Amino acid sequence: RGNLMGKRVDFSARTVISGDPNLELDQVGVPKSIAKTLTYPEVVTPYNIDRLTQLVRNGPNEHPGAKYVIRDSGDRIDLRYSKRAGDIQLQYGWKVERHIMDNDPVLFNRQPSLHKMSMMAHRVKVIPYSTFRLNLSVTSPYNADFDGDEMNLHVPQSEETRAELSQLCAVPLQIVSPQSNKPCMGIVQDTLCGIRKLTLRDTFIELDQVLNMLYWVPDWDGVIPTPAIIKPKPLWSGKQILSVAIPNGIHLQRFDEGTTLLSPKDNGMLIIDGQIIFGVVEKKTVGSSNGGLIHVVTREKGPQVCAKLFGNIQKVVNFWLLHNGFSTGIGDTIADGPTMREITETIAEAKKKVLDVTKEAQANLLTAKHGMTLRESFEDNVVRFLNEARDKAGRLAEVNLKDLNNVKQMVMAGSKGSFINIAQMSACVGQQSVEGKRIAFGFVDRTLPHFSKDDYSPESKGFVENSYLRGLTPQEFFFHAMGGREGLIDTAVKTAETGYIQRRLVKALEDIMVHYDNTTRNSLGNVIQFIYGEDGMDAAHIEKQSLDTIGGSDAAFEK
Amino acid sequence: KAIPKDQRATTPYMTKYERARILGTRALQISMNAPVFVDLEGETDPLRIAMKELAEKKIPLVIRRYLPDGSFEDWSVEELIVDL
Amino acid sequence: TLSHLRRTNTPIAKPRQLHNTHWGLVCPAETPEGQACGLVKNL
Amino acid sequence: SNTLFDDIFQVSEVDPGRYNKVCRIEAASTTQDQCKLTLDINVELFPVAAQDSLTVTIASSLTRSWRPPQAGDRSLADDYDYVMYGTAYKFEEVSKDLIAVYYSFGGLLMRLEGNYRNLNNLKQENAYLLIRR
Amino acid sequence: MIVPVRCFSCGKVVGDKWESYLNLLQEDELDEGTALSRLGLKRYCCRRMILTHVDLIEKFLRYNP
Amino acid sequence: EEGPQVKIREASKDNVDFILSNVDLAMANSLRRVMIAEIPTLAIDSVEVETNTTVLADEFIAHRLGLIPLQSMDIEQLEYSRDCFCEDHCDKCSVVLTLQAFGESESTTNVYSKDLVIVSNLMGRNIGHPIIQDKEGNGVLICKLRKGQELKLTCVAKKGIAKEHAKWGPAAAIEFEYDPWNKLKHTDYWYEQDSAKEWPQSKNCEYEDPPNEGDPFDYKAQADTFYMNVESVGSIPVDQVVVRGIDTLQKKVASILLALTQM
Amino acid sequence: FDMGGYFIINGSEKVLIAQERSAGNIVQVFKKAAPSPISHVAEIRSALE
Amino acid sequence: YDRKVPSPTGEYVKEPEWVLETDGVNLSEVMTVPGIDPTRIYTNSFIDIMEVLGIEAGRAALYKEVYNVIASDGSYVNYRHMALLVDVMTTQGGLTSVTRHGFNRSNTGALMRCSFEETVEILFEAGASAELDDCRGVSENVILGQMAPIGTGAFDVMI
Amino acid sequence: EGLVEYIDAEEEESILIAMQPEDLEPAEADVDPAKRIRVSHHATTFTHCEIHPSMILGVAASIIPFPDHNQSPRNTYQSAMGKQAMGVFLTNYNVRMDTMANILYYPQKPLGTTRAMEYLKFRELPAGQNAIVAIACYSGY
Amino acid sequence: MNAPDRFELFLLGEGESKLKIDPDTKAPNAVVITFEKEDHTLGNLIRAELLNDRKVLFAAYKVEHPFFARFKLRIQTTEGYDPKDALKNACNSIINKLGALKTNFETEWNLQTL
Amino acid sequence: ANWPLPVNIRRIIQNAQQTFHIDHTKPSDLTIKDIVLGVKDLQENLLVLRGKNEIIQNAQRDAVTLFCCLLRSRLATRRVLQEYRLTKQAFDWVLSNIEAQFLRSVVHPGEMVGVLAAQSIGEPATQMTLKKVTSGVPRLKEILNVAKNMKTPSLTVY
Amino acid sequence: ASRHGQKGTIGITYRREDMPFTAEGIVPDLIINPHAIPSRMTVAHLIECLLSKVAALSGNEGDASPFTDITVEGISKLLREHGYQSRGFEVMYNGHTGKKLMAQIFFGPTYYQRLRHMVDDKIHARARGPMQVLTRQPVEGRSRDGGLRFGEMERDCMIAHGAASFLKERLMEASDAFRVHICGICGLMTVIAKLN
RNA sequence: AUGGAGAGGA
Ligand SMILES: [Mg+2]
Ligand SMILES: [Zn+2]
Ligand SMILES: [Zn+2]
Ligand SMILES: [Zn+2]
Repeated sequence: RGNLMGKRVDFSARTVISGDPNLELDQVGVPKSIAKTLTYPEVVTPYNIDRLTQLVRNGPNEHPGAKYVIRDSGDRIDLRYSKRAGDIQLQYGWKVERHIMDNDPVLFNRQPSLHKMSMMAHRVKVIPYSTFRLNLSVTSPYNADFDGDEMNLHVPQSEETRAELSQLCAVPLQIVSPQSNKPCMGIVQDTLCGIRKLTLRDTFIELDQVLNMLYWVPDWDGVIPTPAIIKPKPLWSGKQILSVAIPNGIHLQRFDEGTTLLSPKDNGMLIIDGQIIFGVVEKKTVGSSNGGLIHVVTREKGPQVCAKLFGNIQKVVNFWLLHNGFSTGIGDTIADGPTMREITETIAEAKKKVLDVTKEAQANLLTAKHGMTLRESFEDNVVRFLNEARDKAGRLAEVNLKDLNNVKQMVMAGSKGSFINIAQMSACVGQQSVEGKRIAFGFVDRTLPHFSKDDYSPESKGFVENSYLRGLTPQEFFFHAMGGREGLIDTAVKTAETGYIQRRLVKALEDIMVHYDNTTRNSLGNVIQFIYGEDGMDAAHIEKQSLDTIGGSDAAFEK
Repeated sequence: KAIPKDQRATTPYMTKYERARILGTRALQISMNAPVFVDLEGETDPLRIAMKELAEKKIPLVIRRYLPDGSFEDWSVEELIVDL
Repeated sequence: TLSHLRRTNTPIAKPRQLHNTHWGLVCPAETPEGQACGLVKNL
Repeated sequence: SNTLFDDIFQVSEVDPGRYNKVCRIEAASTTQDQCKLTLDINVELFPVAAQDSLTVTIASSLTRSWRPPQAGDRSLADDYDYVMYGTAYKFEEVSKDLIAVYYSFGGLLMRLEGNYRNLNNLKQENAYLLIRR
Repeated sequence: MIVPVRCFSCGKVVGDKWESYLNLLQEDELDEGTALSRLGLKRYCCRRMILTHVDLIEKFLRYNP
Repeated sequence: EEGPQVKIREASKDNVDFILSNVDLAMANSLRRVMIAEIPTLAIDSVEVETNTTVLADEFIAHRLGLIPLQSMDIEQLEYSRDCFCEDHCDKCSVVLTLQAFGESESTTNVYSKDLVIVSNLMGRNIGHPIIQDKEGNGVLICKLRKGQELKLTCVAKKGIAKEHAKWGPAAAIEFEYDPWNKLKHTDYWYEQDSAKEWPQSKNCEYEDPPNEGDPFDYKAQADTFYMNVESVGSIPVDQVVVRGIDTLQKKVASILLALTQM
Repeated sequence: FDMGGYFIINGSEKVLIAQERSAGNIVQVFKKAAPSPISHVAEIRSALE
Repeated sequence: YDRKVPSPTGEYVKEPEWVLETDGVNLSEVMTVPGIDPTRIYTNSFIDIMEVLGIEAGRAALYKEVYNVIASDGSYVNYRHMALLVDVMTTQGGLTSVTRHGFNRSNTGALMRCSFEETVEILFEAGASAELDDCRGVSENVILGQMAPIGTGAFDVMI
Repeated sequence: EGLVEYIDAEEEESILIAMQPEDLEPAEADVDPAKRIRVSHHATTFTHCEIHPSMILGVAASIIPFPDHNQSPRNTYQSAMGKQAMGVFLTNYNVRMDTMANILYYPQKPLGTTRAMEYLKFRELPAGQNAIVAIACYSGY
Repeated sequence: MNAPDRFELFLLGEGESKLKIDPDTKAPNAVVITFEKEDHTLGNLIRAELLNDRKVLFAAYKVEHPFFARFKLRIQTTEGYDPKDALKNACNSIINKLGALKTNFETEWNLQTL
Repeated sequence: ANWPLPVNIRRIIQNAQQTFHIDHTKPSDLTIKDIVLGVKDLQENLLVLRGKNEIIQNAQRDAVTLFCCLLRSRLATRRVLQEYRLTKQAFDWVLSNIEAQFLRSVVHPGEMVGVLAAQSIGEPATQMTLKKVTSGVPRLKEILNVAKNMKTPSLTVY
Repeated sequence: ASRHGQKGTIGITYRREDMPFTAEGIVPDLIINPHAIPSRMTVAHLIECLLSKVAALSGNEGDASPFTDITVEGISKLLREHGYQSRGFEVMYNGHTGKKLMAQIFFGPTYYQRLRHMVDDKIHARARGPMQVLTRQPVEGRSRDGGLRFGEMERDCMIAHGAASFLKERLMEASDAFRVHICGICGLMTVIAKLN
């Protein structure tokens, strides 16, 4: 299980990774020094020679070069020594370990591997600086960030091993993934916070810029599109240009919760033929979503057309975004004078609602809910009395955050951030829980030696009435400290249990492949399914599609 | 056992694996300067040849498929349709 | 160097939980993740 | 290479639906009581007040990379203040003898309602909109 | 560990100003916010350059050989 | 004269505060980039250490010497060492200098840039004098020495640009602002109640008119009048950072034009 | 500033990490599981200080 | 509970019912009760179901369960994986576990089950029974360092 | 003189500790909305009041500025990291000899300090620079 | 360690010329000038000046990857105007503005004291 | 009604009333026969399982059954001509397409699915983290353990 | 990494010109994405910064002590007294163009530390080299010019994709291959290979 | 080169 099923191996490498906006989706930024070390045996062939004898000439430490040349006898000319390394006549047949080059096919990898996608194929763009670089989008299938992650890379060594890489494992071939019969790669952070930005109706772009963006899309046909506005000035809308990155025959249709072929809220999303007609672009569209633009452009146009889609949407949005810019300040976590006063009362009532329940229950007037104690239904009550207060105060803050608030903007864009992220920051942080129940009586019948015994009130049992913006008090803090920890503890234990689940899960099914009678079996020929998935189909090419026989009136059906 | 040119359930569509492995096997042979069966239209990459060799169905390999009972089916890269 | 001189080890029923009593004796924040999270502490 | 519709309108609503540079316009036609308009107007370029009356056209006329001026020495179907180019996306039966069209000048949309613009307002990629005075 | 010659961010020469900074505090006895302003360090990146610096060198000299 | 219109409004040895009238932003800007990091200067670019029994280590002083400001006035009659036909440095392209100090006193012997000493033949050029704005007359503070502590150096200074490392940066801090009350609406101001009571006026506001509410947005107006101030590290006098700034931008614009003719 | 509390062994500074254990000579009652014959248990870790 | 069900008139309309929920499991006696719809009663114990309502219906709850753990978490996994996993457990007759007691017991090649948990003993008794190895398993050709019958190596290539 | 006492958990159990000496025991009787909301004086018994809450923290934690304006787990990360934050680890690095030793070229006393950095000798031997941080999306690098 | 020298930011290497000029296959009368060893300093200002030139259809620039000092300026001009000439005048104009910016400043610097 | 199914029909439709540029005020040229009868013998070659014998062929009628409820519901005569006024050549395509787009979707023999079905279940289990039911990782742990000893057993009566 | 879990690696370096600038001529030493801010609610960071600006300006030290009455408001009222927008905002101008940034930027001094782990302590690459004695498998660790482990779990991944020849190749010509000899009879390695 | 412990990264 350690020297046969999983061996240590040659032609490998690893380094810190950093992301790269002007790198292609299927590309792997490989620093020059690694590129200098990893080889691919190439056989001397009438076609290549001239580029090959050149690669010998260059020697083993100036990029497009080589170490070792292998001959008839199968001897091994080392090119860092050898009296004949600035010489050598390349006979047909011989092998010529060469530096790994631009547009080779390499296997790129992050651990822990838990996918097909955790091992992709890439094309090697070689670069300066010591990091592997990758396209932001190739983030999810690898589960990378740049908080310090390292990544592996493996290099084929036969012509067929290369085939198998670029014909099966290549990133664009993985874009639409069998897992959730949806695609797995999207548009993230800036691109996604900027594409929303660019796109809202109020974003107008004048000539000088509209020329540069257009240039920026590599697949520009070199035809300025007519401006939406021709009047007092000519301007082009946000939507207007980005639409130049969207290839042709791409029709997309969404509609959201208020949306009527006029999108007053600029709701939803209609794309008639490579051009967007209404609605703000954002995740639901350009995400890793089901109906999304990526899902379509893949099936409709191709894999590699949609590989280069990530490229073009980014090259343009990035650029735009570079020049409008985007921040977050503690200004963005302040909320209205009255909204602060108005939030505090909104807590102060959940405060007298607990009081009044405890006041009630202590006088034995609390009815025990069926199948639970008096003690239990009072607990269940008070918790749902302070959660309904966090949410009520958090809402009351979310409603005050005007459209111009940078946090509320990444929430609309869906780049990072949630509701609760606001609720806690600007409003109040809410109850702290451990073991499932609110903060324990660790000390005899109290929580901290700063309280009396038998204090079931909100504060004493671990409600954090304050916001991260106002600041937690010493207890509030230590209570938070307790929860926080119970987190880390499972996130530590959670993941060890998991990677074991996976390990059997894998080891159980292992040998199940679809056989040439389209049947599903193991090594013995014991059938498991008689048609894979009960329908014969590969998950990659499946899609959500409404069956409009099922719903509707008996009448309206006939009609 | 056998299994004659008739009575065959096996997909007359080329499995990506079949193809990826033909494209490789040819891309092997080619790279070791075996002769090439189409006019290299300014192409010299031993693999990007084999794709042109395959788009023009001039690859003389027989995919021998295998059914669980031990029996098997032959198919030329001729009969085989490359859709993908 | 300071922190590493003030450290607690605990070998081997839920001892990772910051227990109420640690208040002002053990540091509520300082501790390693994964491995022996909440088993190792700092005064 | 010619016009496609023509009419004077009377604006009865302005909407800065949390936008600074755009507004949604709810105007009616002087003349035909089977007609109304809904349009997004760049109010930072050409301010539209309520109680205003505006003259609206279509045309499709006066497609290769947009040229700058130098047309500052060329004729231009504009004796107008404010002009837009767009695409038509839906054509709707509101039953009757009543019909509506939908325009996107890159996101600033339009709703137009009537009947004589049957044989007059094609299913087309073309469509300018010219507002004056 | 001695004054930075020149502030990082803004680029101006600050090194020549350490001595005069100490003196404007210690002897004329002004508050640090005045001393830094009198030395003409008006930008706040060129300011922190000096206020934040810690002259460790003095502890280092203290060792013998 | 014909085009762009400079009005100096505050001038010192180290600050030129000037309106610049009638220019493209594109030009008003690209001037600044050049003033930051494209006009040549001279600063230490090779240090050879003979002895260093100081607290500070070898490459740490080596580095500190770099940042030491050198009079780069006639810098334009000094060659780039990579260009010049010698081998390593010479008296056409390099200014050698020497730092010598040894502790004598019981009370911290200092090392100042004033202690540096020209050693190359200047050949009349007004070059490589450690520049000292210091009021008591001793620039920077290189290093400190104990009783028995020696340091013996030989810095060869060369010609360089802030592109090739911000030690050769001749400028420092370049203030730059246009259109005081966002008349062009080139920013959207983040506000909480009142954009204008929350965001403060920059002194530049006096020199342009109010916006007069009732006036509708000026769409066709463009970028004019750019309020700047170049500070100077002092290796080149203020005026000459701007004049040379103008010149070298002009220069490297010109060499595109030349570049065509060769083709 | 060197604050001590370590030892020097073969040139390397080794630090003794406080080992935490369960205190001796103390009474503890432990409710004991579903399938046990013993419902509660009283236990003393008895050692001479 | 809510339940989408037909109005006579056709359209699917919202018909709310009363549903009862239990701590503890005896099915052998709760469906044989009067009053309850015994065509719909459900236990989160798929291991009960199995011995009560049959292996095949056992499958459906073993899945529905796996499906709930996923989907409840926010995710969606396509049917066919959880189908295969479930099928795999279900098709030996009983509920073969995903542990050294379940799947690793079943008669499949020795070298294979060997590369899971009971590494040494698996070979011991498999070296006693004089077991013969298929050599069609993934794991084993990996161990033999040859081309394992997988995608690329499912077929065979000749002239 | 008996104004201060030594308490272990076992004994802790039988006493009532105040938090703020100040706000937690004069009389009772406006309030800048900006200041956080605190419970109250509640229960009057206090055997012995706390020295200062900040003391609940360890050597690594008392480095973090406003660590009470921070979602807990974060402080824990910062706590294992400051232990890998390059700086001056002793003034005698020249003389000492170690397999690996890194020192910052220009340590800086942070601009925002915990009151307990004073005792931690941090201002005197810091690891970190007071760098000018722009929070913005720039080129997206 | 893999980092390139800084002098690769304005010094041309072996075989590299200051500009290559290519035919843009997309449009007619259209040129894509690469610009080894320069940046936004120059590119930005030529594109913005290549615009007031009333005889120009299209002017844009772009720093492909900022690991490298290089950028592509593309210009499309009218029927008759050759883009090179559109550049030619676009630069001459810049030089003349600057030639006059200089004298004007100089004149003003001279009247001030201190 | 919303279910996973091969070949997105609606977008083959959009890509027909786009590709042939089709007006909504001019008559078709389809016979009630073209529609109805093509629809019936497109079906017949949506081949998943091939075998020419009784059992296999009865597996085929079952492996397609659910795709075809859609197929028929979207290629039904009143819908074709009234909702998306197709022409006889444009329809011939929309029919021709659907078949090629289908045949692509069939699983390739080789497709090592075990390893695939594990990871697809194992990976989103890894991203599971935190009213009284056993749920999340601990639950999934019971399930796969075939846990006799389960922490929330429960009936749900109707 | 700053001072509150907010960690990160340099992706690129921009000289002082390419960088955005405040009107008074200042530049940032460091830009970090506003995306590491809403979902770790690292809010101390944002305050710190705002406080650290006023300290550097006013010329005193900032009291970021935990349980105090120091408010973002009192800190703000302070930065206002001092000339800037009281939330750390400051109109910047894009480096390349000079064109005012449309959004204003949060911009302060922020105590920021430099952790160990620098790239060229990690950057490792192997392509042939030493083997263990026992297994003919390659030796562990980058300090011994080692090799990267094609893990059990990553062998899973190559099985998924269908890559059969690569799975074998990363398991034969990399790592160890070996040519043993077999007895047609018994079926063991007991054959005496007397090769040649 | 082998065995054995501890800290650390994602
Ligand atoms: Mg990470
Ligand atoms: Zn500064
Ligand atoms: Zn010389
Ligand atoms: Zn034998």
